[PDB]
Amino acid sequence: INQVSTVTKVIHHELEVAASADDIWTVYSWPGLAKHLPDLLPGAFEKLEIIGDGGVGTILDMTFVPGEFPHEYKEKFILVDNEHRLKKVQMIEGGYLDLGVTYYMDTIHVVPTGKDSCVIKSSTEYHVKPEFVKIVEPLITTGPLAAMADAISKLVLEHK
Repeated sequence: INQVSTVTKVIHHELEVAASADDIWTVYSWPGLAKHLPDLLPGAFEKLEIIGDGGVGTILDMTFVPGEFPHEYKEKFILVDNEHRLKKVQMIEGGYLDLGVTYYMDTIHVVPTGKDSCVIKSSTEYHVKPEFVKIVEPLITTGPLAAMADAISKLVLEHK
């Protein structure tokens, strides 16, 4: 058996942030982040189960409150690269994998732009069977990338 042909899609999001790349990367790579995601994204989760210490290889099983699609998926931290401030997170079970998608990968790259500024360059690459393209296209957006970037940016910048 050969696995079916697929089409590749890549979507991109950028956020300019008035803090250093080191400051922003500190949050994206904090091993404690996974377990504190419900603080970071209030009311988003029905359930969150973490297997691992928060570093590379950690698996997160995320269940969302009703009215969200997806309702549940597992993700894994594939890369947490300190030298390039590059994080990769793969959807490994559930979510869009139950809607004709065979590969789904989020990449976040925190790029310095000046002494106290950076840009958070977030992207999603997915591979989708051709008859599911029109069905998944409106569902897979930069929304979740933006939500994370916005929440991290605000955590670093704001002063309660």
